Amino acid sequence: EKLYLGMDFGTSGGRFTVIDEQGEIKAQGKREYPPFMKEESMGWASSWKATLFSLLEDIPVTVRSLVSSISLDGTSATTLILNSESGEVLCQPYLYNQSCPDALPEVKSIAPANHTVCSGTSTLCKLVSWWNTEVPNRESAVLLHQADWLLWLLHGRLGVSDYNNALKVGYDPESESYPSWLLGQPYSQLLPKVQAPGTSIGNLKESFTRQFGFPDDCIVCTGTTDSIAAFLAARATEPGKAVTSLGSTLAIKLLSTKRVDDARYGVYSHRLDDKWLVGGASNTGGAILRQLFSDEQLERLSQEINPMVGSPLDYYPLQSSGERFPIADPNLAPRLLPRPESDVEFLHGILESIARIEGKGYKLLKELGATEAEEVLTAGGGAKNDKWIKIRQRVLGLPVKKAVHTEASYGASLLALKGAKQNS
Ligand SMILES: Nc1ncnc2c1ncn2[C@@H]1O[C@H](COP(=O)(O)OP(=O)(O)NP(=O)(O)O)[C@@H](O)[C@H]1O
Repeated sequence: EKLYLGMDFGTSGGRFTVIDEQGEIKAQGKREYPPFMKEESMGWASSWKATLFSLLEDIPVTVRSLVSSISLDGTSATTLILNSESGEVLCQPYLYNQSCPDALPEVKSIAPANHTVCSGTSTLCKLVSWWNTEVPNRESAVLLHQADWLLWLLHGRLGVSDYNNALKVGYDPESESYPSWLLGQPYSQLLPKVQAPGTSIGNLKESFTRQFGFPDDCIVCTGTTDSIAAFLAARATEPGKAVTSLGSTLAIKLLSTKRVDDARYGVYSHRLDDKWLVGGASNTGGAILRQLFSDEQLERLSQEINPMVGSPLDYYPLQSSGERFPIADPNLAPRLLPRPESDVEFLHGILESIARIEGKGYKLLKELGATEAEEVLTAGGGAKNDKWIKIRQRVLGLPVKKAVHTEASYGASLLALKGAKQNS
């Protein structure tokens, strides 16, 4: 009977999924963000709010009447500052890909060497940058991540985040605390309390139950980031399970009983339940494929490939020089020579070489300490190529298949479900 709502506030719009406890989808939908008024100090936040309301209205009323728990994801390190008394957003949000280099020396001066916050786009650089603009009454401010803020609109309890959203401000999900090097600074007073992803915060506000017809006992749960929600959608929860995203770039995520963080390779871990999601990304993948072939050409040429035959071609397919993972070399050259006369042989070589890079990535994660990969699920455009799936199964020497779900909003609905089950 009960249903579970997940929303995904991504880079360009919002999406929602409603599931039952078995993971069957009962409603889903998407909305692009609307414009905001030039003079609106909330900026994009006013648009996100509008989208939230739109998405809620888009859920069928009968479905809304059964929704028992809500969670949502947002973009990583998208940062808002609010007044703690009035709820007022004090400036336009610092977007995920927005950088604050002015604050980076200060951050490097306080953080452990090569900490994940030591990047201009980190939540902590944004916090320090805002702090240092010396807004009157800055000590009465609070920081919220995008996901946190949208959830707070729903439950009305100011200042709660999750293990995943808070990583880029310096939160340590292993000790479940902010570290002393961060707590030692005065802007730490702005930091939100932090819970596990998908845990209950409070009941949905009466304004929403009355306006939209949600049941009175509907709860609102902490969320996560869009990247992690997308991983969660694959419904893989055991150590050794992995998801490869064959998108414009190649990204891999491996579930592990051991935490792995390594600056050389840009490898970073998030907490997931009682485990660690270990991630890395290569510049190889779909972008270079697209540079060489249309989607239709990839289709047709792929049907001429025998995926059980190994290509002799050793490529490192890149559009331009440079790699961080699984090779740390800013000057790593593309290698697409020799190029055979046959476009089928060329493509086979490219797909097989990208599979080698994938394999090398999983090997590197293992050697850095992660639980060894046991099964690889596939997301992204590349997942629709079954020939490539077979090639990758052979080259990786592991079972490979399609992830059944890949939408972040689906993963968020799983967090809503988790929160509800834990709550009862
Ligand atoms: N049949 C195919 N085989 C292999 N690659 C393909 C095929 N069709 C499309 N692609 C690639 O899929 C890529 C798009 O993947 P997609 O995953 O939608 O991109 P993205 O921008 O990274 N978004 P995301 O889904 O989050 O990874 C393009 O670069 C295409 O080259």
